[PDB]
Amino acid sequence: TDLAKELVSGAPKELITERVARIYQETETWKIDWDILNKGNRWENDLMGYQSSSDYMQGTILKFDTREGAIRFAKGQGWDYYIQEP
Amino acid sequence: TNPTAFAQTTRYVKDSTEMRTLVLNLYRRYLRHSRGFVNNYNLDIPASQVRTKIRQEFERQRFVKDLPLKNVLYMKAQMEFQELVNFWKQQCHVMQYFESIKGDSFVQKFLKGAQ
Amino acid sequence: SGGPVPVFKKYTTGSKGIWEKIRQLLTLVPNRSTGNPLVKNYRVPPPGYYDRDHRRNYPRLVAFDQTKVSGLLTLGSAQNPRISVGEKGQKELAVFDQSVSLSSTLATIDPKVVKSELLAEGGSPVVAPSLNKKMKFRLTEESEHGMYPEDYPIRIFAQN
Amino acid sequence: STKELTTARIKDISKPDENNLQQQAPNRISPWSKSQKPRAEAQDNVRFAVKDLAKQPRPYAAIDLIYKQPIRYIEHDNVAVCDGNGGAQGHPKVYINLDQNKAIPCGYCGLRFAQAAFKEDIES
Amino acid sequence: KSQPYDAYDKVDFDIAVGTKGDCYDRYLIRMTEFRQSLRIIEQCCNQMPPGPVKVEDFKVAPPPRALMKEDMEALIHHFLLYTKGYAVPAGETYTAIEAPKGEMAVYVVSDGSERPYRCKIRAPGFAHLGAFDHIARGHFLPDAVAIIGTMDLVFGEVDR
Amino acid sequence: KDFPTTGYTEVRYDAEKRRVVYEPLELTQAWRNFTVGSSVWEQVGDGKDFTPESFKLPTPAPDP
Amino acid sequence: IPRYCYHEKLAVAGNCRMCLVASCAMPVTPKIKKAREGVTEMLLENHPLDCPVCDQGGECDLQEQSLRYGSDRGAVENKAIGPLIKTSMNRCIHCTRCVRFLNDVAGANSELSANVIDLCPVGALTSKPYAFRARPWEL
Amino acid sequence: PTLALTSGSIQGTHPEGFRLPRPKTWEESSESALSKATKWYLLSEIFRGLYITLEMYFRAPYTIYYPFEKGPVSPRFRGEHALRRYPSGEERCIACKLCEAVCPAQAITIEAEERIDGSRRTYKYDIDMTKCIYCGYCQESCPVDAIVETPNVEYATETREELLYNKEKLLANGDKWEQEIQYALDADAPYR
Amino acid sequence: SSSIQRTLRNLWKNGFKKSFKQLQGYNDIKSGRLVGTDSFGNKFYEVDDPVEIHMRTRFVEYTGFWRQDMSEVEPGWHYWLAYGTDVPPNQLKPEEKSVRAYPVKKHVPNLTYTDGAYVPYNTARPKCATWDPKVTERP
Amino acid sequence: VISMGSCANGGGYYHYSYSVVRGVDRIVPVDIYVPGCPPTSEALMYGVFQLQKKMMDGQTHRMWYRSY
Ligand SMILES: CCCCCCCCCCCC(=O)OC[C@H](COP(=O)(O)OCC[N+](C)(C)C)OC(=O)CCCCCCCCCCC
Ligand code: SF4
Ligand code: SF4
Ligand code: SF4
Ligand code: SF4
Ligand code: SF4
Ligand code: FES
Ligand SMILES: [K+]
Ligand SMILES: [Zn+2]
Repeated sequence: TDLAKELVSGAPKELITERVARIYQETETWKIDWDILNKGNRWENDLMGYQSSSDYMQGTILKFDTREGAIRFAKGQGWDYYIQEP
Repeated sequence: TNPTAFAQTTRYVKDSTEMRTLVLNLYRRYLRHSRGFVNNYNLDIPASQVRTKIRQEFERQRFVKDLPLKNVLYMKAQMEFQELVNFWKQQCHVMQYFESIKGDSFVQKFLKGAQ
Repeated sequence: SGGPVPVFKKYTTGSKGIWEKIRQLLTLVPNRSTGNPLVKNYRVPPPGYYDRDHRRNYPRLVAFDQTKVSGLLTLGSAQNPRISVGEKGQKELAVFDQSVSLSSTLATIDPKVVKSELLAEGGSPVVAPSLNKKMKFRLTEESEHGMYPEDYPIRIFAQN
Repeated sequence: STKELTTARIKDISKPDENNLQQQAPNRISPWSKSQKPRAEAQDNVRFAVKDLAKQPRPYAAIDLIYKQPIRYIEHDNVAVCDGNGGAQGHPKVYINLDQNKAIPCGYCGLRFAQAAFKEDIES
Repeated sequence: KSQPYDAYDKVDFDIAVGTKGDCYDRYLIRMTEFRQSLRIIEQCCNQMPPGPVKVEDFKVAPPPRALMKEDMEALIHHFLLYTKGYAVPAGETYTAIEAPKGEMAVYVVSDGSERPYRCKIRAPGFAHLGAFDHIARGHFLPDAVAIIGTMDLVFGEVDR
Repeated sequence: KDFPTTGYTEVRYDAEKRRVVYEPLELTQAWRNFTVGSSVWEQVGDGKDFTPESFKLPTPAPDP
Repeated sequence: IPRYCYHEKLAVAGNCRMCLVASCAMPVTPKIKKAREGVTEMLLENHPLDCPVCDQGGECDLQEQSLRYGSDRGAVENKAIGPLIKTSMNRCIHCTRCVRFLNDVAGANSELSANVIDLCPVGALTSKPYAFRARPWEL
Repeated sequence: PTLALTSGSIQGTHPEGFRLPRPKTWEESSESALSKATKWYLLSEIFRGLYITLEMYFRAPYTIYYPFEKGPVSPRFRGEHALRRYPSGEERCIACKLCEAVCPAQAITIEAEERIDGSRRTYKYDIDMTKCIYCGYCQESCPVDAIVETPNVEYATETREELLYNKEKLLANGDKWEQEIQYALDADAPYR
Repeated sequence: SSSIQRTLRNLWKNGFKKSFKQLQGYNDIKSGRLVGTDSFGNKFYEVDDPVEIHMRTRFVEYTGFWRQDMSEVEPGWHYWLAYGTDVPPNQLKPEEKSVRAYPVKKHVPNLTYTDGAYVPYNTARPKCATWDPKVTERP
Repeated sequence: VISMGSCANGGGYYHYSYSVVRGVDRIVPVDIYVPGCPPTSEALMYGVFQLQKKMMDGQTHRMWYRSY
């Protein structure tokens, strides 16, 4: 429960120290996504107009079957999170 | 079949005293093979600096309390040791390991867009 | 069977006239084709609802814990009932609405019931059921399979 | 003038010279969409410093070609049927209402259909 | 033979079995399979039936283009197939085939959505290479070349 | 499930260092999430039961 | 339970017939499955083949309920109601959701008249500034 | 009554004669000592293998002289991409973004809006040819046959930038290869 | 197909001038019936020789003498050379011939390694326009 | 160096993978890029013929005479 599983996960420290996650029920499952970077979320590629990014969590969306599972998992990874109340 | 050189069988230690001894034994093995790491990987630093780097990594996990985290940390530390001694890591990876390392003020980050 | 076939019955380019006689004279196995495809025959024409809604009638995933498995040995099954009737019937089934250990159930029950449902064929152990009961094999001989003779260290198995 | 080269307009105001490499297309001078980057601004880059502009791909503008096709006219009907003039190799078939007194283009091809009884007004 | 699939039950072929379990035995077996496949190829060419090649269901398979451009329901299914895919009922499976390298299997987990929740690919060469140390011990360096080649190791399959 | 599909680092050859080095990930074109078109409805129903009758629980008989 | 003409914020209608068990108006199986298929074909009988060029493509209720509760096998002029709503009445499924909002809630040219784009389940009424620019799975 | 009484099975039964017979001894051979030594010392089977190889020396080789000759191609072949036009010169693509969603490699980028004349047309259509897997899903998903793959394969480039096809490049290919595209579509029409 | 009788037979048909060109690029002296010539100038031939093997019945003569580029072959004859069709693009039916609404220029080969190589670029405008500053006097 | 196929050119099918280099030209200089998944044998031969054409335009010794 209180184990610092982030110590043996292998993920970088910024998920714990800098990035903030959101727990929300969008309409039957609970999801976890990450708030965008203030800078570096997107920037237009000068060559072909592609959308560049340095956010490696931009496409990651965890799914959970209960509200309890989403909160328990986020705590187990030491994530900074806020719950978006439905 | 036979295991590779310097391979240890995985075991879940249930005694903090026994875990502490296993950590100290492994820490000695890192120090003893430090001169070997400089030889195989052709590092540009003395073995004395390598031993200092080893101690820092062991000092990071000095105050880990939970036993289950100790076993996973110990198991991963053994795998890394078997990787270094057997020369499985390529020399570029070990050179970059020693390449690792004052934060700017609010205004300084504000000017350049911050993080 | 796939016995030898004459070279002229294969869609390759062979020899003609005096050169075919020479080819038959100097070939160890003269009925072997050259492998070059025939130009005039090969590739001459160049290439240039609910009744049937079986997906939505998929089988439902049903699990069997020790609780329900105990109910089958005690109360029987819907195909081979051994249960009471009326309010007595519902009293016995509601016993298996909570945790009921099967090892405890196996302790106090007639072996005549265990050997009829748990085991099979009068106490015989249940054997791992086969994925295809038609899988049979038989050894054959070179006059049948046409492969290497017996002195080679392999054998050929047919359908049987 | 740099205005007919960097602005989107319904019709070109001058004659398109197909040897002018600053035009958006060999047959059209100005861009045909509001978000389309002008071809003059695109070629003013570091990557075009020592390149031959004449050999770069310059397809003809479809907006100029589609409107040179004559308006189709239907006799004794109020609905125009179009399927790309190719059948299985055209576009999905659609029905075009002709109640209004104007030429209504096809949703896929762009061919503008009209009623023959409305011919004179549309030609005006 | 063990778990037949896709008209392998409607053809005839034989399996070669070795007796000494070395590189020469497997070479003979792979040469027999050469001739057994050619035996199946001839049968399929002589037994190919008429009819649809894909399932008659536009919620899984694309409709014909001629029907897509005239039928509204075909155009909807074509639009939905290529923009959302098709949902697969929740569950899991372990399906194996007789791949030329050996037993290739996939462990797919479905979450009821149009994407697979998990897809574990069981590679026959992955298991063969995991027995190389047991097999190659004692042999010389040129023999390791033979043992590698007799396993039929394609490392895209092994690593994937 | 929490590991991002592109990872965190990428390699390149550094001319000054004369070797291949790891660097934090940057993508010229970020991965596009078309998965958001998940159906607002459920496609498959509740299914059809195929449990053997030999394994279904018996039902009590009606009153005499 | 499929529907086209049911929405609890508006009055009750029975001009879509997709809620048969009309359960929307009625207070409190293979026939029902067949009934849903039969009703679905009627809407698609006259519907134009516009899904590629239609803004409701990935978010169309007619598409999703044709897939879910229908079989896989099977000309009205436009109007102008302002520069905000693009009208293609060929695609209308005649569900009267626009009438209920425009007369009961809106009270109408209105400050809320653009909400009819949300209520129209098909591409009959779509946002004009948004036209042709994006697909719902891109967003 | 099955073999379950002895924990047996139908699959467990080996066929008749499964057990290998007794291995032979030195006296139980069919060839004399001199017969086996003559095949051994004089390399009987080795000389036969040489003769089989020498037969191939007198057969027609398979080699074709590329680029003066080309291997066979089919109307289904997947090659260089190209956007297509109607005979009137209007683009077939209605910027419907079907091919973008299907594309397994996400190699297609589309930006669309309303044309000045009012048509649903794209102003940005890029295919990253270094990311595409030449899989044909875009061609199969197009409802107006706008995006196709031509039988071309010979478009290797010095720089990786030249493999970033934009709309102007793709439309130029469609004009260049329209006749060859017509061959493939007409031949492969019945099967699509 | 590898005999000297075939080579001498083809050498006599082509003549020294044509065969020496084949002795420089083709590596093989070959003869055939002229089938057509594309807009770039390549000459396309078909071989009636019974000893020619399967995939060698069609071949091209390039315009150059020292270098031959496959991209110089016009798209009409690129398909025919690869045995895609048995109808050369100079024998097409009126219906089967493509109809173009734009002028058709001479065939241009691959332009890599030259100044004419294709330069990619973004065809879209910047997604936001900055405010053009205007100054007004302060009252 | 010849870069063949979408994987070596830019990553291809595995462009968004955690364990794939997005183009071999991040590690070594590349002289020609052959497209396809996979490029056909003729597509590779055409790429080789392009490299041989560029090799025949080399002017290394006249570079010493006229540029150095
Ligand atoms: C003249 C100088 C050049 C050749 C010298 C050596 C030749 C072989 C001698 C040993 C033969 C032997 O031992 O014969 C044993 C075998 C056959 O016997 P079997 O298996 O019992 O036959 C079974 C029963 N039959 C008899 C009914 C068939 O014959 C061979 O395989 C002969 C192969 C020769 C064909 C290739 C000729 C050209 C070779 C290349 C030359 C440069
Ligand atoms: S309203 Fe729906 S069914 Fe009708 S054309 Fe638009 S997307 Fe297709
Ligand atoms: S226009 Fe739209 S909202 Fe109005 S009746 Fe038709 S489908 Fe319903
Ligand atoms: S062929 Fe496949 S990978 Fe290539 S652009 Fe088309 S859909 Fe994408
Ligand atoms: S599928 Fe065809 S019409 Fe749709 S966006 Fe792609 S090329 Fe254009
Ligand atoms: S064929 Fe395609 S997937 Fe395979 S290595 Fe080449 S580019 Fe990569
Ligand atoms: S929802 Fe009840 S009839 Fe329309
Ligand atoms: K709508
Ligand atoms: Zn049309």
